[PDB]
Amino acid sequence: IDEVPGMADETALLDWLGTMREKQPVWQDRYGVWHVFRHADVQTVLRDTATFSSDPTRVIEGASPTPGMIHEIDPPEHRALRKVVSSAFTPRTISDLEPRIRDVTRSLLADAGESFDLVDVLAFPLPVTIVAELLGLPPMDHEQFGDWSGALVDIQMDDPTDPALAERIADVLNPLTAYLKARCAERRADPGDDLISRLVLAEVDGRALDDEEAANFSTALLLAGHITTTVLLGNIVRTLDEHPAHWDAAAEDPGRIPAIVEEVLRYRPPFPQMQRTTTKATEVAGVPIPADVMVNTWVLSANRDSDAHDDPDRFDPSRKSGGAAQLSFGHGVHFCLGAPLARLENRVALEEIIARFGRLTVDRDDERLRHFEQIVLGTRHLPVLAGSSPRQSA
Ligand code: HEM
Ligand SMILES: Clc1ccccc1C(c1ccccc1)(c1ccccc1)n1ccnc1
Ligand SMILES: Clc1ccccc1C(c1ccccc1)(c1ccccc1)n1ccnc1
Repeated sequence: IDEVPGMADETALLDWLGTMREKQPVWQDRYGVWHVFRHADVQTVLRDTATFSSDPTRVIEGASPTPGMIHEIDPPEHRALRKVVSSAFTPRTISDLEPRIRDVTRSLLADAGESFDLVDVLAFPLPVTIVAELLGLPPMDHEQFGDWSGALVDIQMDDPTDPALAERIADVLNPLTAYLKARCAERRADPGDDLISRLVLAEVDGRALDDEEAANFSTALLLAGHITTTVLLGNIVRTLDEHPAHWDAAAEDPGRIPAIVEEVLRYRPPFPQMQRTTTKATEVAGVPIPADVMVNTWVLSANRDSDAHDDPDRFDPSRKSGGAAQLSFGHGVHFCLGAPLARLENRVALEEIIARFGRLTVDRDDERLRHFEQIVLGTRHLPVLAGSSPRQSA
């Protein structure tokens, strides 16, 4: 009746979510937030944007959406802005990144010894380097860019109800946003082919982005790639380490890797929950929910729901997977804009791990392994051990 268990103890959280799907699939917590646990009900909510709005500022007095952020806005404005941003951040822009992601990955892994932190070595520097280059930032600016991004990632280790959270976020986000806004002005003066240049030049149905909107979107790209590569890649290695036969399977046929990625997403989604606000009195699975309250859709619970997935707690890459049905990227019109980049970056990273090492295991003699306590499902670091590498003279 009391409290939502924390992210850190994954077993207890998963156990609790099980009991809820079973006994209270639509639950109202002590703060008046409504949780939704079943795959079918989560889908219902995510599809009905008219009832379940993505704007959480509407019920907070003088707060308004962040300009250039598509995840806080509803149709029809949502469609119009995602059109503008996509015309810049295009499918071909992402896919063209493969050789460089591979190059950076291969270089970063070649200097890692045999015992190292997978996050410090790879999962943290790779996405920052890639986004920075995508954005067109001078190499000399990259370190500070990653410093700002890292500081924001570190904050997510902290309690979200800590009343200083908002202020701490502001002290890093402000200079980061200032920086990007100044780069947008620069590309406006002299546009090239980098993403910031495409952002300031983009226009769809007469809608163009100002430097504020362009910089905010660029900020979301940085933080999205950084946090998610850190979390998903760690989850990939942790999960494979629990089912180590797949390492050999993927070594013999690297074409098996995209399915592994999808199954790790299902099994250990970087974001276990998403939020909506009701716009009117409504119902989920016969349970009445009043107007103007927050609803939490538990992607984690839905992904483990036996009505949606056979033997839902079995790690099994052989499942049908892929595409728009990957609930870990959400569902419907807000389906992750970065899904192609996520899928690409983590596939290349896993290809390269296997290429050099054959496998990694989570280091047992090291608990630098601190789980994110809220928002994210995974760890800030992942101490690993390579049993084999090209460095062995045997
Ligand atoms: C494994 C990696 C990732 C996961 C698990 C993930 C997850 C998600 C989820 C669940 C949503 C939907 C939020 C909602 O419905 O309210 C979303 C939206 C979004 N994601 Fe990702 N994401 C990942 C990687 C990325 C990357 C690399 C980018 C870089 C652009 C990105 C950018 C975005 C953007 C801009 C939105 C808002 C889309 C919209 O509102 O139309 N994500 N993401
Ligand atoms: Cl964490 C989060 C969740 C949902 C929306 C925005 C953010 C965000 C943030 C803050 C700290 C660490 C990582 C991300 C954020 C998301 C994307 C880009 C920048 C910041 N944020 C919190 C307050 N304003 C913006
Ligand atoms: Cl970029 C970010 C940082 C920290 C937490 C969440 C996100 C973000 C998101 C927003 C709502 C629900 C789940 C995740 C996000 C926040 C603000 C703007 C864009 C994306 N995200 C990271 C990757 N894809 C989406």
